[PDB]
Amino acid sequence: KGIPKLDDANDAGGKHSLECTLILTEGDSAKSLAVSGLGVIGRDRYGVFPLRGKILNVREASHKQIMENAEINNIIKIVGLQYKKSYDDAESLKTLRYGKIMIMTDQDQDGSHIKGLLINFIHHNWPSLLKHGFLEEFITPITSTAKEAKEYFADMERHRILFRYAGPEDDAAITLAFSKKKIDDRKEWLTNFMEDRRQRRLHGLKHLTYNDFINKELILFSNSDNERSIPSLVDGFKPGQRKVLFTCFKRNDKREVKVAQLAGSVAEMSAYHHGEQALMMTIVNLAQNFVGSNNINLLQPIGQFGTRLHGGKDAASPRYIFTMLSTLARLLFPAVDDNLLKFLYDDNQRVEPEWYIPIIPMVLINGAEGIGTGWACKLPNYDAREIVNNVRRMLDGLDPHPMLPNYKNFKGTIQELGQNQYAVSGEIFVVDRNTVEITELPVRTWTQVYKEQVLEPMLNGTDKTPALISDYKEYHTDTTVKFVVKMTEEKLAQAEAAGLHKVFKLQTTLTCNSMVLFDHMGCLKKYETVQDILKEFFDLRLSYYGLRKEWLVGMLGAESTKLNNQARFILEKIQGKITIENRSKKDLIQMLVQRGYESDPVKAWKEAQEGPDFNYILNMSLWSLTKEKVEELIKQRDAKGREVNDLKRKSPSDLWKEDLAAFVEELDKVESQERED
Amino acid sequence: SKIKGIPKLDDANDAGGKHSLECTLILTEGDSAKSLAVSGLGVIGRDRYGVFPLRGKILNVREASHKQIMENAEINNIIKIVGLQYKKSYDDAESLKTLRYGKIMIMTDQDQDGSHIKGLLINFIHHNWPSLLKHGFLEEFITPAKEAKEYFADMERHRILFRYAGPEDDAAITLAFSKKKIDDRKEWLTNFMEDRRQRRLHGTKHLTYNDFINKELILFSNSDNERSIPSLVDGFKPGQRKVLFTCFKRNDKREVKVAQLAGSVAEMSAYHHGEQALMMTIVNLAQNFVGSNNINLLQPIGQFGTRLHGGKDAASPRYIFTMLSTLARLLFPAVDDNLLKFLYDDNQRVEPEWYIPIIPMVLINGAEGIGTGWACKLPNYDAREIVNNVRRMLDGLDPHPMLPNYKNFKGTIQELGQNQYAVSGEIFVVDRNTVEITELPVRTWTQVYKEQVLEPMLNGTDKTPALISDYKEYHTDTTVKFVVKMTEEKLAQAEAAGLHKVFKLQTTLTCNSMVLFDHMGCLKKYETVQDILKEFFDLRLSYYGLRKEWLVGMLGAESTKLNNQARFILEKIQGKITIENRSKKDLIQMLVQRGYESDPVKAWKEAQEGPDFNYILNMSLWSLTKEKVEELIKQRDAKGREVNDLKRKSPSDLWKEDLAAFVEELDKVESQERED
DNA sequence: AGCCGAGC
DNA sequence: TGCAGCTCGGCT
DNA sequence: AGCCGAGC
DNA sequence: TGCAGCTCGGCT
Ligand SMILES: [Mg+2]
Ligand SMILES: [Mg+2]
Ligand SMILES: [Mg+2]
Ligand SMILES: [Mg+2]
Ligand SMILES: [Mg+2]
Ligand SMILES: [Mg+2]
Repeated sequence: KGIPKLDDANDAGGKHSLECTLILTEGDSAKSLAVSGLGVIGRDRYGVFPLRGKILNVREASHKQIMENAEINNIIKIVGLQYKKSYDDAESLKTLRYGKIMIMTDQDQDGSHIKGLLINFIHHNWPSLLKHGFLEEFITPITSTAKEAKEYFADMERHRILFRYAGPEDDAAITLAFSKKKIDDRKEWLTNFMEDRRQRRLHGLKHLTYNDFINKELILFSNSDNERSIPSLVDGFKPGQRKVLFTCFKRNDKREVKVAQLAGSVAEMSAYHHGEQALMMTIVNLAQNFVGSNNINLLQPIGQFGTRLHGGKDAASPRYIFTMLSTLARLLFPAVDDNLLKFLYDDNQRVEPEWYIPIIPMVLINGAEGIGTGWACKLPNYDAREIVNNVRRMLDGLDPHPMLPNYKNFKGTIQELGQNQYAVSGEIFVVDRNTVEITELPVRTWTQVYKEQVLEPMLNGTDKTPALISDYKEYHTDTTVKFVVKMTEEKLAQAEAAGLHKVFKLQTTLTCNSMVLFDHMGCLKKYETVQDILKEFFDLRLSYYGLRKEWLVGMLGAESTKLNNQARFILEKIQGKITIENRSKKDLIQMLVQRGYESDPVKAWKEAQEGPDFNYILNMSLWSLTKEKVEELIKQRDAKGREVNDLKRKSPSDLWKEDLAAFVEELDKVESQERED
Repeated sequence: SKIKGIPKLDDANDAGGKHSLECTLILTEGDSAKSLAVSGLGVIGRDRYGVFPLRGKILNVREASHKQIMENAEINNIIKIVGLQYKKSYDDAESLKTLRYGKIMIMTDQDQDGSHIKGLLINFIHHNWPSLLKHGFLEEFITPAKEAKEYFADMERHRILFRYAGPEDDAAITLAFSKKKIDDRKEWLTNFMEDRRQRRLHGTKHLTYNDFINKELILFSNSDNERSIPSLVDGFKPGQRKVLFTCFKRNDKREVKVAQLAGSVAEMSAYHHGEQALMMTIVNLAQNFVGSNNINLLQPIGQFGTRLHGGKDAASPRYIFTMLSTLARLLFPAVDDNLLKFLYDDNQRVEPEWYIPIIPMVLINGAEGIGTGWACKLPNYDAREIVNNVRRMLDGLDPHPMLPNYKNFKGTIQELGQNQYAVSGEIFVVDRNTVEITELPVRTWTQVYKEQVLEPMLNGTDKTPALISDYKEYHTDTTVKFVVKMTEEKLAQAEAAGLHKVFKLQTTLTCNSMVLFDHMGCLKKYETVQDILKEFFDLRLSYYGLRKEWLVGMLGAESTKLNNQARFILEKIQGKITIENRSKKDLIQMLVQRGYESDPVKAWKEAQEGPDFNYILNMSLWSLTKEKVEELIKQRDAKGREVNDLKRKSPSDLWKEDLAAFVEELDKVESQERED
C-alpha cells in the first residue's frame, strides 16, 4: 500500500499471513528472477521486495538515521513489524502480514554481508522472532535465466535453508560481527582465521545456526573485505587497482581511451567480477592529480577528473572522460620485471600478478588508504625525490634520512608534533589592518567546502556563533586558492591574538597510527614507522634486481646463441658448405643436427624456466642471403655478444641506479611541463 | 519574488526585483552545458544571468493536448522561473512588470539537434506569447572550462538576437511545428534536397525567425530523415550500418558486452551521438521474439526482451552480450566489400554508403522510421519466399506476390487489398464454458493484451458490463496461452458475434508509406514491395557483375604472383639463379633482366585508381625444401584453375551459389533455435 | 558528524 | 544500479 | 490516446 | 543522461 517496488503476496495481511513468506532480494534484477520463478501459484504465499545493496547497520546507528532510512522503513511496513513490540506468545504474532522472511542474495561474499545485515537488523529489534524461526535463505549455485529460476523454485526444498537460534553463542556471534564496541574482538577473530587458513594451505583444505553462519560464512566476507581494501606494501596497490594497471600495460594504448571503455576492457582481460561503477571510480581515483590526491598519477586525466574545489567530486561522467598511461608508469614498473612476477589465474585465464615490484615504494608516494573489517589503512603522501635519495643512500650502506609527509604543489607546511602525528597548515597573512589574505588551505580541505563551512558562517554568523569578518572575495584558479578577507581593526586584532591559522581553521592534525598493509608474503602487518616500510621494501626490491640480472644473463645468452647459429648457417650457405635446395624436411633436420646446429636456444631457455626446432633458421627470408643482410646479421650477432658482457659487468645496484636516474629525468620533464600547461 | 522548488535552477541575483527586465535566463542543452555556463559567468554573471538546463527535446506545445501541457515539468519550470502567464499579452511596459527575466538566451550545441531545441523553444514562446517576440525576448549564445570563461568574456561576439520582421516569420514557424503542415514540410524539404543537388554539380548579429527556419532548422529536418529513413539497398540506417561495419571489422569470435561494443562503434565508425541511442540500436538489431526481426544479425546473448512487454523488459546494456549471427556474412559477403563506397569522417575511413546484401534485407526485418515530412513503415517478409522470388527472376520468370510473414507467428495474415492486411490471433472453443487463446496478433504484447482487454472483460470497464468470469495464464517466454471462463449464455453470444472480434484478436496492417532512400540517395516512395524487389534486383545483379570483374582481375593477379614465385623457386633449386652474397641493387636489376614481374597484386590494386620483388624474397628458406616446392606448385595450379573456373560462371551463377549457402545455414540455425 | 574508497 | 520525458508521421 | 525508434 | 543510500575503522 504505497511501496512501488513491492510485489505483495495475495494472502499477505489477511488470515494466512503467518504462512506467507517475504522474499528480500539483492537488487531489482534478483527480484525479477524471483518473480519469474514463482510462476503464478507462488503469488498467493510469496511476496518479493528488492534491497538496493548494503542496508543500514542499525545496532549503533543514530535514531535520526534509523527513522529516515527508506529501506528499513519499507521492510517494516511490508512485514507489519513495530518497534519495541515483543513477539513471544502467539497472540502477538497476529499483527504481522508475513510469517517468514527469506533472504535471496548472490552466493558470493557480499551476499553473505547483506544476509548478516538483515540478521543484525532483526536480532537487534526483535530477538524473540529469531527464536521462532523467522529468518531463512534461498540458495543458488555459481545471475541465471528465467528457465533456471522456475527450476530452482520447483525444487524449493533443496534450496531453502532455515536459520536456527541455539543459545547465547548466536547472540555473541552477531554482536561480534556488527557492534562498534567489538572492533578488537574482530581483529582477534580474523587473526585466528588467517592463521588457521595458512595451516591447511600447507596441508589440505538444511539447518544453520547463526553462530555457524557468522564464524563460517560471514567471516569469508570480512576477510575478503580486507583483501580488496588494504593495499600491498610491495606496489601500494589493491587488487582492483592492480587489475587496472595490468590491463593498461597489456593494451599499451598510444591514444586516449574512454574510462568506461577501459573499465569494460579491464573486466574482460583481468577477470574483474564486480560492478563496473566501482571500477570506473578506481580509474578516476588513479588519474587525479590535484593538490591532495596523487603525488604521481599513473593514469593521465584527459578531461574533467575533478578539482580541488570539490575534492574530485566534480568529475564528469566516465563516459565523457579519457585516460592513458602516464609516461612515468613504465619507468616505475619496468616491463622487464614482468618476467619475475607470479601471475594469477582466474578461469584458467592468466590475469594480474600478486603484486608488481616498482623501483621505489609506491605505497608511500600516493598515500595508500583503505577500510576493511577489523583493520584500516591510512598513509599520507611522501615526496618521490626524497624517496629516491633515501634509496640511493641505502644502496651505499647508509642509513635513510627520516621523512615527513609531502604533498605535490602544496604551499603550506607539515610539522611533526610527535610519533606519527603532524600539523598541516595553510597560509594566511595580514595585508593591512582591515585585510587578511588566504593563499593555501591545508591538505584535503577543499575550496568550496572551506567557503561554505568557514567563511560564510564567519561573514553571516550562525544561531550559535557571531560574525567575524565583514566581506570576502575569491580569486581562485582551478589549482590555486586566493581568498581576500575584510575585517574591522578590532576583530582582526582579536584574531591575531588567538592565532590566525587557528581562528580561520587553517591547521588540521594528521595522525598515522594505522599503517596496516599486506607484506610480500600476503600476511597482514601493522607498521609503526614509514622507515620500517621503506626498509622492508628495499630488501625485496634489491633481491628482485638480482633475479632480473640472472634472467637477463640467461635470456641475452640464449639470444646470443641464437644469432650465432643463424649467422653460421647463412655464412655456410653463401659459401656452398651447406645446401637446402629440394631436400626433404627429415633429411634437412637430421643434417642440421649432424653439423652441430642447436635447437632454438631461446625457446629452450624459456621452456627451461618451467624434436629439434630449427624454424628460427629456416623461417628467415631469402633476403637473408643477400650481401647487405649478411653484413647486417653479423653486426647484430656481434652487438648482442657485447650486450651480454655489458650486462654481466653491471651489478643489481647498478641496474637499480640506471632505473632511478631514468625515472628522475622524466619526472623533472613531466612536472616542468605540468607547470607550463 | 523568488523560486525555491526547482533544484537545478541557478537564479540570477537580481531576478524578481527592480532589475528583472535586465536579467537574462540562459536555457542550456543538458546539465553539462549548464555547468559550463555557470563556470563561464565568473562571479559578475550571477547578478544578471540565471542558468537552467533542459533535458533534451521539449514539448511541441502547438496543438498538444491540454493535459500534456499542464503536466509537463520542463514547460512549467520555464513559466515559473520567468514569471509568464497564459493568455496574457505583453505589449506595453505595464504588462512587462510581472516578469522576473527580460530575456531568454538559448545555449545549445552548434549541431542539428541543438537547432531543433532552439526551434522548439521559439515555437513555445511564439504559440503562447507572440507579443514577446516583437520585443526581442529570445536570443542565442553561439559556440564553435577555461574556454567557457573566454567565451563569456567575449560575450557580444557570441550573442545573436532573434528578430521578428513580419508574417513571414509566423508562417515559417508554423511551417516547421504545426501538425496541419506536414504536406508543406514535404514540399519544403523536396525543394531543399533538389536545390542541394544543383549546387553540387557546380560549387551580423540579428537573425529573423524566417531565416532561422529556412536556413538552420531545415538542416535538422533533412538530417533527421537521413538518420531515420532506411536505405532500400541494405535496409539499414546509418547508425545501424555503423554497428554492422564495426562488428565486421572486429570479427569477434566470442560474446561482447553491448556497452563495450557501443564504445567500440563510436570509436571505429565515428558515431557522433550519445551512447544510449547506440545501445538502443544494438539491442533492436539483436531481438528475435515474435514481431521483431525475421533474421536477427546480432545474437541476443542475455535478456534482450520478450514478447511479454515488447522488448521493454530487456536487461541493462551493461549485463547483456552480443555477437554476429553466422548468417550475417552469408547475407553480406565479405568479397563484396571491395565494391562499396566507404565514407570518411575527418580523415578516418568509416562505414559505406550502403552494403549490398544477397537479398532485400529491407523486407526481411521490416524497415521502420519517423523523420520530418516523411515516415517509413514496412512489415516483415519471409526469407525463403524472397530467395525463391530472386531465383525466379534470375530465370526470367515473374515473381510471386508476397504477403507479410513473421517468424514463429502462429496466426493469420490475410490480404484485404493492396498494402492492406488483416492480422488475426488464434482463439478456439474448448467447451461451452471455456475458450482458449493461443496466439495474439503480431506486435500485440502479452501483458498489454491482458491489461487492456482481459481485465476490462473480467471487471467493470465503465458502461460495459463484465463479460468473462475468470481467466488463467499459461505463457512461456515465447508463447501465449490464455484459458478464459464464461457462462454458456455470454459465450454463445460471443460465439454468435466474432470471437476474434469480441476478444480483440484482429488488427489491420496498412502500408501506404513505404518511403526509402534509393541507391543514389534520393528519397523515393514505393507503392508495392514488388517495386522494391525489382529495383533491388537490378542493382544486386549488376553488382554480381562487378564482383566477377573484380575477382577475375584479383585472382588473375594472384595467379601471376604465384607463377613468378614458383618460377623463382624452381630456378633456384636448379642453379639457374643464385642470390647468395649479391647486393640488393644487383639482385633487383638481375631479376628485371630475366623478366620477373614487379608485385602483380600491388600493381593490380594500384591500377584500380622501382620494381617490387619483396613478394619473392620475403619467402622463408623453407620454400626451397622438397615438400614446400611441391606445395607451391600445387597452389599455383589451383589458383590458375580458380581463375578459369570463375571466368566461365555467370553473375547469376555466383548469386545462386550464395543463396544456396545462405539457405543451408538458415535451415541449420533455425532448427537449432527450435530445439533450444 | 563526516571524510576516505572499494564494494553492494 | 535502475529509472524517467520529449520529437517526428502514419495509423488505429 | 499511444505505438514505433533514433535522437536529445 | 544524472542522480542517489549504505558498510567498514581511524580520526577530526
Ligand atoms: Mg554480487
Ligand atoms: Mg590516494
Ligand atoms: Mg549535440
Ligand atoms: Mg524492426
Ligand atoms: Mg501525435
Ligand atoms: Mg562509521
